[PDB]
Amino acid sequence: MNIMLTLLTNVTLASLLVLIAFWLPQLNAYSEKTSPYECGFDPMGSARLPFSMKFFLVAITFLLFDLEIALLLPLPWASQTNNLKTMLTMALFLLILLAASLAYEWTQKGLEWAE
Amino acid sequence: PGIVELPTLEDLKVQEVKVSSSVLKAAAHHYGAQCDKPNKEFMLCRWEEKDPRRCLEEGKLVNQCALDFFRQIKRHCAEPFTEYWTCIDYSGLQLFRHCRKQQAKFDECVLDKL
Amino acid sequence: MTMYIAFILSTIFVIGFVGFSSKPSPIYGGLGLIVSGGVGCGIVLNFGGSFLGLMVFLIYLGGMLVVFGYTTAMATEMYPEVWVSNKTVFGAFVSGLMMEFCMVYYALKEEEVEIIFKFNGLGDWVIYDTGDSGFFSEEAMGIAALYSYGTWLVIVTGWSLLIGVVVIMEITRGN
Amino acid sequence: MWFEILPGIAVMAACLFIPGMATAHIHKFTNGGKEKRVAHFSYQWNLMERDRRISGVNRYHVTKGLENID
Amino acid sequence: MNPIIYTTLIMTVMSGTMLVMISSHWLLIWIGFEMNLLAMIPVLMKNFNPRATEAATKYFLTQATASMMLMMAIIINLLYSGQWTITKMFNPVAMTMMTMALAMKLGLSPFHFWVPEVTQGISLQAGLLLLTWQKLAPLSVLCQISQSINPNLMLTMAMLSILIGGWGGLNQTQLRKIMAYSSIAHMGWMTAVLPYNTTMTILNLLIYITMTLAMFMLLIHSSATTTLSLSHTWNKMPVITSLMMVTLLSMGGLPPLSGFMPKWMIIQEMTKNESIIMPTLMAMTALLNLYFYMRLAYSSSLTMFPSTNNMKMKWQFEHTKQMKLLPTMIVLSTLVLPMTPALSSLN
Amino acid sequence: AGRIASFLKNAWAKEPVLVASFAIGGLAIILPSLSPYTNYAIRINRATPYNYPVPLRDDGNMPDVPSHPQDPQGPSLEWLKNL
Amino acid sequence: MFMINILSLIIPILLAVAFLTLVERKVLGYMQLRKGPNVVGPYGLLQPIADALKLFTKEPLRPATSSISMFIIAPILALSLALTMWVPLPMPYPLINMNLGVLFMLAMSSLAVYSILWSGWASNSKYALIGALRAVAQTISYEVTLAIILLSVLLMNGSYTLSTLITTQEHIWMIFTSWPLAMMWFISTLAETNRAPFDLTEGESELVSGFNVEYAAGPFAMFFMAEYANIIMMNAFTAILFLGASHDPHTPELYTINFVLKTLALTITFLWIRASYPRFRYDQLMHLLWKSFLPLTLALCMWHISLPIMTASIPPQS
Amino acid sequence: MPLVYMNIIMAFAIALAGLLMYRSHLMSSLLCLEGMMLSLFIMSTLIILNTHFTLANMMPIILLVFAACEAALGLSLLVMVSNTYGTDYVQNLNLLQC
Amino acid sequence: PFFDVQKRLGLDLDRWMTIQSAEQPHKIPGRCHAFEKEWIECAHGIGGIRAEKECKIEFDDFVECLLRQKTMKRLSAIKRQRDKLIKEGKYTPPPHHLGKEDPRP
Ligand SMILES: CCCCCCCCCCCCCCCCC[C@@H](O)O[C@H](CO[C@H](O)CCCCCCCCCCCCCCC)COP(=O)(O)OCC[N+](C)(C)C
Ligand SMILES: CCCCCCCCCCCCCCCCC[C@@H](O)O[C@H](CO[C@H](O)CCCCCCCCCCCCCCC)COP(=O)(O)OCC[N+](C)(C)C
Ligand SMILES: CCCCCCCC/C=C\CCCCCCCC(=O)O[C@H](COC(=O)CCCCCCC/C=C/CCCCCCCC)COP(=O)(O)OCCN
Repeated sequence: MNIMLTLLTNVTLASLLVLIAFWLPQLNAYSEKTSPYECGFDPMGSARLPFSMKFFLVAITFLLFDLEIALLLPLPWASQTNNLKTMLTMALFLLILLAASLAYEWTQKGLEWAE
Repeated sequence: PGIVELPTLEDLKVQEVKVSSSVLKAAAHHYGAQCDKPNKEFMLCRWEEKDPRRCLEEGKLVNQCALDFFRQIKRHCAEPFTEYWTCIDYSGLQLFRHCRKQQAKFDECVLDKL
Repeated sequence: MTMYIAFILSTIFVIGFVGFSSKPSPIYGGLGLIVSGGVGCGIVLNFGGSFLGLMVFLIYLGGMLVVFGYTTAMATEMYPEVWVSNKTVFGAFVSGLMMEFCMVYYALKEEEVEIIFKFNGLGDWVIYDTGDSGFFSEEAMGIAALYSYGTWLVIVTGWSLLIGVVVIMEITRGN
Repeated sequence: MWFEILPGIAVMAACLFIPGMATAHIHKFTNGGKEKRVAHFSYQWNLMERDRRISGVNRYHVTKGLENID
Repeated sequence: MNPIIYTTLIMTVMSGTMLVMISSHWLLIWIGFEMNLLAMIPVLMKNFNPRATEAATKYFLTQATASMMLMMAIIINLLYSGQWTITKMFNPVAMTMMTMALAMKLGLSPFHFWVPEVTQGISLQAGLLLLTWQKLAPLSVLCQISQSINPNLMLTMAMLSILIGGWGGLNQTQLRKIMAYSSIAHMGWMTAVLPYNTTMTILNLLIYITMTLAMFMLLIHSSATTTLSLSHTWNKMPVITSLMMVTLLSMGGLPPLSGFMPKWMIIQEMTKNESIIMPTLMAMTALLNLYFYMRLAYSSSLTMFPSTNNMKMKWQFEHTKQMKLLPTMIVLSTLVLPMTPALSSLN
Repeated sequence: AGRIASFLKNAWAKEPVLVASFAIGGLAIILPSLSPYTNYAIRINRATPYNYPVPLRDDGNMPDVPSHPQDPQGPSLEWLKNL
Repeated sequence: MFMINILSLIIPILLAVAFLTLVERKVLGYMQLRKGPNVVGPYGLLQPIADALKLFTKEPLRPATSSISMFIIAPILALSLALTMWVPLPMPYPLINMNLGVLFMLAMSSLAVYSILWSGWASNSKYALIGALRAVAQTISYEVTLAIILLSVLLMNGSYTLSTLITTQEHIWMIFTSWPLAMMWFISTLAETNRAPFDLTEGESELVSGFNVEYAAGPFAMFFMAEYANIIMMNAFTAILFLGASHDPHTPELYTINFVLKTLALTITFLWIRASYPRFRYDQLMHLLWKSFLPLTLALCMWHISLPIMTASIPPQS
Repeated sequence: MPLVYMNIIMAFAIALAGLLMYRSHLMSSLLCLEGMMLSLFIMSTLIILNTHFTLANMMPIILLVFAACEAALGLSLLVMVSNTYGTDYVQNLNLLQC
Repeated sequence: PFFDVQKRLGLDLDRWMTIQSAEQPHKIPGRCHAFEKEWIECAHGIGGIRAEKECKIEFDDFVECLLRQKTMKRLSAIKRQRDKLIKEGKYTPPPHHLGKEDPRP
């Protein structure tokens, strides 16, 4: 209940700042002023053209390594179990495979950007 | 499928314990030391019957024993106990460790009087 | 009855699903999926699943950032489409909105078996349990049980993650 | 100076003092002056609800001692 | 691909299938399917080309949709009963989702469209794997939940699979598409008897797998993927063509060959349940599969097609790599009819 | 002997980060199996009373079960006080 | 009365950001043998007010090629999330007491990047697109290492509750137990707030203005306020996480003062770092995070899982 | 049932229809797959929380992990398709027929 | 199809997670623990075909606990009658059902 009110207040303040910024000052908009900026000149092509990503392989690995965090964040609660040997074995086992997955992609030139 | 039987409102009446959570927490250790037998009997009834309607008299005995315990505390020294539970009540987590002097004084009072 | 907050959150969930299912430009699709993830996090929070809702929000934020990067890399067009820039996308969006409206109306104003079974509404508060005990969160205990009860699950999950890394590297090799 | 940077730092420190002090003062003002109760678990919430019920004025922070057991 | 990586991926596919086999929990079966698909996708792309990429993409889309439907059905079943065990689903809607999901995984009609294209787009080894090993897990799941299936939907899908397999195979000149349509028809035959006797399904699975393994190995040995390319094998390896012709006759279900026994047992088992019309239609439709098998046998072994001059150079070279199990698979695909009563060991 | 010594010298010269990471990981893997306090951690986890201790119905044949919390029978946490 | 507390939180934060701009200008001036703003008011105390009034009385412009809805939404999201990041911080009492405050801050921080991404894309300009892609790269670089560092540090706390960190550090600062993790966390927060030497998204020398190049006037000012508020919030979070101030339940103002001085010192440390170093290349940042920070982070995660078990020092409150 | 259950089920149905109906971009369909997974996560979490089945609180996490595996697989395939054709359109994938 | 390696080796790979009445951490019970316990013990060892018929009562109780359809129907009927009675003024709610009750611990 309180968090919804806080979020509403923050969003309302930001929107009101936008409204003040957009309705208080004098506006003189013409085509030259609103045109796209490339430091002195008209752009050759469109900004919506395909923009190559040279780190595309690391981007896919980030997806798999981000879910490693989901499996590891309950660890503080897992340390309170009675069978500490089993939990420690499985926690260490999970990180070892994460370390081995990083080592595999490193040694097979997966961390280097496309040329 | 059958009619559910319920106790009448008269049978559910008891002399209620109207002290706050801070007072209960301050007294809890000695309360569990002194009123162990009726509480344990009530819990045994509770986990054996698996029905709240079958352990009403045990609950009333629990209330009576708690009232007797608090009456003894009030009769013998209410001032150290009041200081202790006020100190406990100030804390937002009601932590024991922040009140050791008041807890001590209450402890010597109960140990010497009772 | 009581403030129907979860009803509004689930309606916004369905609205975002319609938004990214009408399939505008993947930028707006990812925006709709982010909105859906946030409102689903709120829904799960309203039933006591703080960890699960927050975790799914975090995971989908990371996934949608990767998806935005990939959309700019390989899924662009000269004029990216919005929900009102195309007859097909707008028609799909309106059809989804009105289908959800019809389902909701027929659900709360009378009792009908839509596809599986029927329901009257009454809000979510009715089906609760009013259980009163504990110095812990049962969700947290159940999730932490993965490292003591779910050894088999941890093994298969770790193997699948390592194999997934190997698989993406095998696929993106080329030649 | 180098000590002319200090007035801005002091103003920023005064601004940063306000949130925590105001939060503490508001908690005390709205919780009987005794450090607003923390309910991280259901047992603490049960204690708070029982405290509200037995207060007689529908306020959990109104504490009844041994004077309420006749 | 590094040979170690290929071995790891094949072992991961097999381990996912075995996880589906040995699990009592629906989540573990879903996990097995996910692991199987994850390790399977690279194997289709081992020889890189746009056709292999397209086949892998279509396969991934189809199997991911089937997995989503699978999980949704599992969740419905959990909702209407707090059960995770795979014994018998408690909701008809969840069971319909489960059936549609497993049929899409198997490639039953009208979810058959992906099978011929994916089979054509990959190599012969990947085709062998896809058409033999990938059927075990969904069929095992269907066997475990047999008492819950709706006979009408299952039998409709089976009859459609048989009809569409025959009709599609009638029109093919590429050998991989012929094998894919044959696989669709055989899957229809297998799923026709599942609501009545799972032992018959297992027997049909074993015989179909044996025949398909023998046929794919014979196609690898004579490295041909089209009808006209296989037409040249007589001028280099007549024994291979003769064995191919006999195996094709066995696949058509002609007595006294092995391929006849599963159809015979399925027909008699269905007649035990007062089902007469549908087995009759099933055999009359498998006549089409026999027809295009006979066309392939005409073009491959029973007549001699013209050859090229460069075959003389091939005459001087033997096969460097030999397949160890090809001889056994041919014998089991042809000469096992007298050993029929051994099917009691399958139950 | 000398081959591994030269390999470790080269690794320390070129990749001290990886050397430190492997050393810390190996220590974290092996040290817990040799520690005498792991059992103390297990016992501390076991000694935390999360739920209510349900009493047993006395039948006259439980000499090792207390009839009151302050009775000498039952587990003792004296080891924890001095730890 | 709760809205009073919300305002007493948000408004002083905005004032602190406004004067942090002046503190930055003066500190970087004095490290560069000059003075910085000292004319607009005594010691330049009126400079932030003049800057804000000039910015909000200037004309905002919509680019002709821009996508209007996302263009307007992005600064709103940035400023609102920057304000929202402060509600679970215990100073020593939080406005919103959460069981999982750290992970909530993680999720909100992860969501904050989309303001930069969407502003860069909706500007429909090449430099803004380059800035947005650099932001994607930066998040991919730092996210996993930052989260695992939080996990390893909080393993000694016993929960994800921010107020428990005060109790955990009643006798000693957590830094004396996890200083390598503290250094890596400090660098990760430098990268997370797009601050030098990791100020890649704006990239002023290389990309002119980067993601916010199209923005002018009031909308531009909100991006600036969001960035500076995020800097202050991150430094305050670091102070709570690694420098535990002693809290007296009967005198919380002492804790508040100690907290404020520590977070001011950390903010000045950021300012010093900006004044001291050149800029990374944005592939070098990812190589640093994935080849040096990630292995040590994994090893120290293993070590911090094993250590409480080895020494029988597991914290309470499952 | 609660009406939230119907809302989540219709979210799943809408995402499934969105996947089954294809526009030009391959990426849009991957988003529909992710949406189906999100709806499955929400529904399973609600069912598990309502019935207080403690041990399956970890099951949605496994669901999320295999969702990430699926998304990585789809993105890799999209990379290869776009490298082949310079575009992620589905109509370019027509070399193989029935 | 189903090779029961777990039963042959006594491994318990995933059987700990199949049912709601099976050894939850900290002995936290399921909301329908007793109904499922009764239904499982009714149907044990008699086969699936008989379990459906001779144990339909226990399964019906378990499903009612799970989804609470009949309870919601009864509550809806009671509240509809209550609203109908108030709208004509024949019935008045008691003070303890209007927010003026005397609370008890
Ligand atoms: C810091 C956070 C808190 C902020 C609190 C203040 C929030 C302010 C929000 C922004 C509003 C203030 C902006 C400046 C004043 C408003 C002026 C403008 O926005 O309104 C005009 C509204 O004009 C309307 O188009 C027509 C006027 C008549 C409208 C009739 C509505 C009903 C009136 C009925 C008359 C009888 C009385 C009814 C009211 C009681 C349109 O202005 P326009 O010229 O485009 O813009 C140029 C701006 N300049 C000139 C100041 C530079
Ligand atoms: C027959 C051939 C065997 C070898 C090949 C098999 C291939 C599969 C991989 C391994 C088989 C899985 C068997 C392990 C099942 C886990 C359950 C069993 O081991 O007991 C656990 C014992 O824990 C053990 O430590 C299991 C961990 C050992 C496995 C980790 C490394 C081995 C995996 C290697 C293959 C995985 C992929 C490749 C990685 C290199 C838990 O017992 P405990 O906690 O007391 O009590 C639980 C009951 N409670 C909850 C009420 C308290
Ligand atoms: C048993 C512990 C296991 C668990 C703990 C480890 C957890 C995290 C650590 C593992 C993370 C993965 C690291 C993967 C290593 C990749 C190696 C590699 O290929 O990098 C080489 C460089 O690294 C090498 O030199 C190859 C290996 C060298 C040895 C590395 C450490 C091996 C073990 C050393 C210490 C052993 C244990 C400590 C004992 C200390 C002695 C008392 C290439 O460098 P580039 O960045 O590409 O160059 C670009 C600019 N030229």
